[PDB]
Amino acid sequence: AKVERPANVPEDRVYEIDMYALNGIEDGYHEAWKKVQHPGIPDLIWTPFTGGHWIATNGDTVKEVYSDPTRFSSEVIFLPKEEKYQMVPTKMDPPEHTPYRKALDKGLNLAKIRKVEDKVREVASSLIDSFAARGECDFAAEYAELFPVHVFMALADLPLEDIPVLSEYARQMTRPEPEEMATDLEAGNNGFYAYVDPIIRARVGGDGDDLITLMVNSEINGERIAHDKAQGLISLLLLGGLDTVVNFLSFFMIHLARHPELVAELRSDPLKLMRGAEEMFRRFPVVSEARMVAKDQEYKGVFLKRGDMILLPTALHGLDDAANPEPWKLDFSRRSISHSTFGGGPHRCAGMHLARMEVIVTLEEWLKRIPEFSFKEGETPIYHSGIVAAVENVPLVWP
Ligand code: HEM
Repeated sequence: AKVERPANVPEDRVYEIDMYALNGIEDGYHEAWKKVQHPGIPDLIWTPFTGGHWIATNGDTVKEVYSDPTRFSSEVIFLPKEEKYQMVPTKMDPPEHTPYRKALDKGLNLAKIRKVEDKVREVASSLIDSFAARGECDFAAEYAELFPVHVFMALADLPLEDIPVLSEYARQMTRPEPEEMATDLEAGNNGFYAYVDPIIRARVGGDGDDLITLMVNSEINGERIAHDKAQGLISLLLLGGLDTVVNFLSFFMIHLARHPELVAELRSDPLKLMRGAEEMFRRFPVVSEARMVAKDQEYKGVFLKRGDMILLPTALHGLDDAANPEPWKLDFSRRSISHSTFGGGPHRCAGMHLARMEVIVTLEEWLKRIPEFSFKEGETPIYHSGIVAAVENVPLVWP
């Protein structure tokens, strides 16, 4: 399914790139995006796949497209253009976006995340305890996939024995399953809604500092937030911290499994581990959402029309050597860490302080128990591209 070239796309900007099926994806997600970003590639290219859209191809363009809601709107953020779930406020621009973002920040700000450290550490040390003694696990299935849900429960103050039902709804909400995932999506979305509904009402007026009470008792323009807007926000809190983290955790663990020497460095320098979370985010970005050109305008040599879509592969910032010299090296002494792994502008990831915390703590709790490890011989991870980079089959071994 290719669309005809529109009149505002010159011939020399056309590249045949399927964001869901990248040339070479089986050698890795980052490798495959980077093979797109050949030397001399124009800042903005265009593809007939996935509805036809432009793609920002370097750090400079990704940053700029991410950070000007006047020129590039969150009205449509997914490709292909199709959208029934608002997921507010991820599709609002300022000023609409702003009070919803303020509710989100009440649960996710840096000072708040500090106090949640011990619970996150308790999750990580628990998960790892399950298999430390074995000398083997599939990191993807036995840690990565389990960790974010477990963190949500602690953060939303939810009974741990509801993990099976929430995991099911998350599976349906994040990776739905022709051409009716409509039904699959709705099972996830509606089920989660029914699940949280009474906790929302019992937590109004409440004094807990969990995410649900925090969201439900928030104000939007002088009034307390609509019941359902609060449902939307809480659901967003669940999703946002799921798919990004599941996959991001596996990507760096794969890397560390294949770099025992880098493992020794971290293991020996606690503070260097702790201070190099940024470097990890630069090196393993996972998201490529989109912005909608908000109004006709000239940009990067071309004429964009209101309604055009620009894909923002965050991998093309972190791995851009115009931004970070020697971008393939995971360098914990890297002085200047330029990336858009969390996006930019007003929608810049609300979970970034949590994310940094989860990744550091995972890594500390990992090396306390498993100082040395490698990837199981004769195995290879399986990758997918799309909105969020996917990896599985991360069997790891240790003495
Ligand atoms: C590896 C970790 C993560 C990465 C790489 C990541 C990436 C991103 C990016 C790129 C965006 C911007 C989407 C856009 O508008 O284009 C975003 C938004 C968001 N993320 Fe994260 N994220 C991560 C972890 C988390 C976590 C742990 C949470 C916790 C709930 C979270 C919650 C959110 C929320 C609520 C938004 C919407 C913010 C807004 O639209 O104002 N994320 N994330």
